[PDB]
Amino acid sequence: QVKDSLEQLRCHFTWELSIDDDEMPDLENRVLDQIEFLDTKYSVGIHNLLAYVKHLKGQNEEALKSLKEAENLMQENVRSLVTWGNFAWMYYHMGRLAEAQTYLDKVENICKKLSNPFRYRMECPEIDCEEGWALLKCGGKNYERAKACFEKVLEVDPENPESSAGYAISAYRLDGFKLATKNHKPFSLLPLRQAVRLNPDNGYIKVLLALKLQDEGQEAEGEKYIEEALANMSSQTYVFRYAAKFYRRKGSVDKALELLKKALQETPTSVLLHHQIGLCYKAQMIQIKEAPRGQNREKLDKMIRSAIFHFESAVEKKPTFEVAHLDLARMYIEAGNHRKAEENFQKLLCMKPVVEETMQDIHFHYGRFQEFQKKSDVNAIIHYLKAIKIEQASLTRDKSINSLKKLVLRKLRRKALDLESLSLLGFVYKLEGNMNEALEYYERALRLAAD
Amino acid sequence: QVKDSLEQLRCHFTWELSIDDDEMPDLENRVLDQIEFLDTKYSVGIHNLLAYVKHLKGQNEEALKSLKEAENLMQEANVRSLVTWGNFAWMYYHMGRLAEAQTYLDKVENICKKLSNPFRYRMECPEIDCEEGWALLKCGGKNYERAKACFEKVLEVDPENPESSAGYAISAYRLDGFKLATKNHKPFSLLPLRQAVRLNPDNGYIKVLLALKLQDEGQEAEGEKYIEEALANMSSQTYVFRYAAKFYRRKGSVDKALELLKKALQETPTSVLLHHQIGLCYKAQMIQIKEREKLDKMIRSAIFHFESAVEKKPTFEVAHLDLARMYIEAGNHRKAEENFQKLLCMKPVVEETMQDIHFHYGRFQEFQKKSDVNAIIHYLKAIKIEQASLTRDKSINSLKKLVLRKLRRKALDLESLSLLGFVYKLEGNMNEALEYYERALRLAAD
RNA sequence: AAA
RNA sequence: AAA
Repeated sequence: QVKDSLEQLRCHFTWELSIDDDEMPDLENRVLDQIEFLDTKYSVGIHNLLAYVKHLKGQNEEALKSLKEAENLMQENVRSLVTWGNFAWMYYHMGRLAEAQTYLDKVENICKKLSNPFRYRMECPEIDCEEGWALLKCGGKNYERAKACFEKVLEVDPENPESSAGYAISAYRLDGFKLATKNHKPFSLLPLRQAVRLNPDNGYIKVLLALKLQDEGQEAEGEKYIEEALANMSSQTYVFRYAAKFYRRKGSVDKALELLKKALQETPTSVLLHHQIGLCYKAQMIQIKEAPRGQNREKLDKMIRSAIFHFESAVEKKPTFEVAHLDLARMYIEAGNHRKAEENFQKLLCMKPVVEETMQDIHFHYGRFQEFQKKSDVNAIIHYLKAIKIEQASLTRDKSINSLKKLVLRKLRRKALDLESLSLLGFVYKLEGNMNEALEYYERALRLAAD
Repeated sequence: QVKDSLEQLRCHFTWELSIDDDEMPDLENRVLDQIEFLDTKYSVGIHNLLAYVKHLKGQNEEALKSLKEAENLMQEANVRSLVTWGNFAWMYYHMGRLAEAQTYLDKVENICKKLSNPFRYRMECPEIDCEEGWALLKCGGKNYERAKACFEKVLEVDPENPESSAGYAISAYRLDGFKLATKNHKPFSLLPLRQAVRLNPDNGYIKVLLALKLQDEGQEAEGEKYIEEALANMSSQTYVFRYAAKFYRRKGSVDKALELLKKALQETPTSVLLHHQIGLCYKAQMIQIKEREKLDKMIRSAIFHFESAVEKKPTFEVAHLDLARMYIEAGNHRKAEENFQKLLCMKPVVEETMQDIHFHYGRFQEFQKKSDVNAIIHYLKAIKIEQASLTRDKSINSLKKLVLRKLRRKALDLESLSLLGFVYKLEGNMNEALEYYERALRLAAD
């Protein structure tokens, strides 16, 4: 009966935060990193999230210490209702019901005073934002909801700085999910400009705008914001993360490594940094290949070794880091370690990424591996088709269609009356939009089928 | 040397008239019918054609009689004489009387030179262009495109010429009849028919054609006005009865149409067009009864008249088809098969007709012979003639029905899957067409 | 956080 | 000249 009341409270226990079991350690580390290095006006939500994590670990006593710390720092506000809601849920799981009802009454009293329509569900913009920040911290499966929280606020107060920031970040990350789909549009460009305007001293938002400007070819304008963000000390380690990405994609790879190595001293468990660092060594590996033996060779194997070390570290800390697992498997091919590349690809082939489009790249690169390392056109076709089976138009999907086409044409030159090759070729022409030639080949193949 | 000059004369011997052997008896009759009952200003052409027909029969002496009869009524000077003189030249050449052939050659040369004609023997004038058009228009449908060209050639210099306006309108009307069942068929012969009536106000033959064409285009009321005008006047009676009867039959007044056909048959009993029209009347009354002694009686009468038409003109394709379809009504599946196989060996001048042959034979195989396989064979053969039409759309539907029936008994039949995909392709559903092709190609994995 |  |  008390449970029916607790379920109405707005807090981490009722926000249906999707948290995979394999992501708990990395989540905890990312929460702790944020407590130390992220500069924000309010730090109530982050400590409340830490408490919820502790609870999920079975350390309920430790959660109360993070809730009580969240309340002490609050002294230095309606957002307290989030803390009181977690208090109520905690005491409930611990059998201390009497104390739980006290915090239910605290929430009810405030709800009573603010003429709130609900007995326990406080309807205000601050708590909408707290829900948004929690979702935006617990993995990509929650970003659509997170954007909705912030968007809900901007429908009544379009210049609310906090929601404008959460909305911009969510939109930017969702754009990142679709960065390789055809006709993808920068929905997050204007929201980011608006967020920077309403948070002029926020560097975290400035670097995201820079990267989005770089995405749209306006690289020069983006670097202006990079320099502005690096100026203020606000959340500098996070500015180092995204500043490195900008400089790497700009071509100044050496500048990025320096920033990442600095950032790694502060957040040594950041899988994002480990991945970025690996991408840097991968970038330097392509630079030398342009011009290997001697000290030139010792450099590649050293960098390949480092890229593997950091990619291997990222997936160790976060086993759900799919694209890092993919970069790892691809790097083992650069090292000639087909044994380990096969091992990781088999891991990737059993995954179901949140961004399902990523599965195209998994099948595509494994297809190339089959085509070039294993010289097995049969298995290359299987995985080029599986990549194509995810209809969402993209760059990798076009590459899968072309690789399928070229490789199928090779079969027909050795055997022009191969039924399977004719039908696959007709299938290719269907994907290319030329329906007349597709019907032609399907019909030609269906004649050979009549035997 | 003499032959080279004869090949330059404009007459039936150099007009490349396509006359199938089996069409000679009917042509000879239709020519005699025309001489007797068609009222035209100049009857020189039809007698010259009659002469040419007799020459082809091996009766050269009888041909000269028709050329000399053609020269008389003309006098009752005309440039059309060159057609007769040209035929005379050709006749005497075949009969070894070369010296006489040269006499007529000189007569043609003498006229060509006096009229400042560019050629020595080929007279360029609209009168002979019309004569060529009339000859082509009388020797079957394979010549109609050339016929229209002759009259069109004259209308390019004299758009108000009444004679060429009539020939062009009749050729266009018949040519529109060839494409009457094709999709998006346009009535290109309507306005030429109105103009032909304007320039030939006392010509009922053209009036009834304008009526029938109005009936085709939903203007049946306006058409019946011209039908009554043609019947009032008694010019070309028996011919006005033919097309008036068709007009009333397609309206629903069958008894009125039978009255006119039985009158016209007394005058031109050998006309295959009448016997066919009579059969269509009995077929119409048959359908009326359906919606016993009379039914079996008329079926016997319709078969008798269709049988009479094909007997007199073996190349009368659609009459042969109405015959085969009528034997089915009579429960004589043996004669139907016999006549359908005759049709299956034909090659109609109007190739589109072969869709109806295969389509109706497909139905015969589906419903009477209880063989869907042959029905599919012939529905496909009707479809293979890509010209869009009513029958082709019905062949696609009939094929679709059968393939769907087969799939109910066996959903994993490769052939049925591939055919249904072929069907959806003809219907314009490329997406559903590719779907069933891919489904079939999977079963073809082994 | 690859692309 | 069926349609």
